[PDB]
Amino acid sequence: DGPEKNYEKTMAILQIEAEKAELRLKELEVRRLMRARGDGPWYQYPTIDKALIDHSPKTTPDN
Amino acid sequence: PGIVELPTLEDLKVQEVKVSSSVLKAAAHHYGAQCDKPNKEFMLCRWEEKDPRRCLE
Repeated sequence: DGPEKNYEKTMAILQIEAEKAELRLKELEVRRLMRARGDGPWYQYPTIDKALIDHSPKTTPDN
Repeated sequence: PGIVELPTLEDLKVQEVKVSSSVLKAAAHHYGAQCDKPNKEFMLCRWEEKDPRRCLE
């Protein structure tokens, strides 16, 4: 076929690879960033739910 | 990291009942219903205010 096919097709190949390349570099940075700060959706290590708290009055006022 | 604020001993010199345990127990039923209003006020303070120093009065 014409060289136009290979030229345009390879341009798409470069476009796809570039976006993939920069995303991985972003992914390693974000993964490092949100692991440390922790204010992110994932890496949210488990805690204890506040629902399991007995708010009923106890037998001792000092509670 | 602060002051554990404690009331002075002046306000603690309140008249205390001087009766043996059996005296309280014998008249306990005839004491609870007839002095409920201040008793409930104090113990409401104990559970609500949650601090001993608040319910001194």
